[PDB]
Amino acid sequence: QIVQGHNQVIHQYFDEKNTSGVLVIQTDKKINLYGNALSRANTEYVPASTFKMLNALIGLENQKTDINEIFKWKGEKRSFTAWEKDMTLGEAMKLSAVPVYQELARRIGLDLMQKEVKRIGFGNAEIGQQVDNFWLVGPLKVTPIQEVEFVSQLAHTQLPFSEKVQANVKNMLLLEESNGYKIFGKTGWAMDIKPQVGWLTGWVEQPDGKIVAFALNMEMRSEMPASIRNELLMKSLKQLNII
Repeated sequence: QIVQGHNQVIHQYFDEKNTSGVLVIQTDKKINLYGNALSRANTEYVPASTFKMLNALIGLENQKTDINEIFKWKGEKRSFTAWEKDMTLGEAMKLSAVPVYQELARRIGLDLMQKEVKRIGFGNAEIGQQVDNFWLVGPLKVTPIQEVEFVSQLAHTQLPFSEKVQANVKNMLLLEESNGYKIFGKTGWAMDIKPQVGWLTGWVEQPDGKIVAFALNMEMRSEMPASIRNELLMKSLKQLNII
């Protein structure tokens, strides 16, 4: 079942930021909901850059790229100064460097991408006709419950992809480590749709090996710092004793 967990404290975290959010937690036994807008858990949103996890799996699986490839910066202006360099798929994951993942998506091509997204059953599994932006503006949408299930399957090497491909993508997703707890995950922020949606979807590998998956999903506004997603996640995972 999917139930609200214990949390007046986490409800208050979201309220203090003056926005609506949910945090979905999946253990080997249960799915629990936390936050101040629990109906978000079963609502579809554009995945934004969380879809890089699946883009990478599909690109690597189909040998459109490899973890050693250096993607060339051809010199154009890019939203962030940090993106204006040659980099690997794994580097671009961490920077959320959309141009690299757009180049990859074009290599995959609309037809293979739609076939793979249908095979995985990700969200509504609709990609439309534009292969290089369907995750940012639609029509692809996915609920937070569906994202936490996807990322739990990746964490356990249970997606229907090569084991080595799943290991390679997991290795691109390490965000932080605290006292032997490793926190993996991928941020997203769809800034160009209304309302704006922020994500942080991932899992914790605890020191004894246990895995606890998460999907944070919240309404963003343009004044917020991008770090808000990480801040609310970390504080909540501490409150729940997951880290």
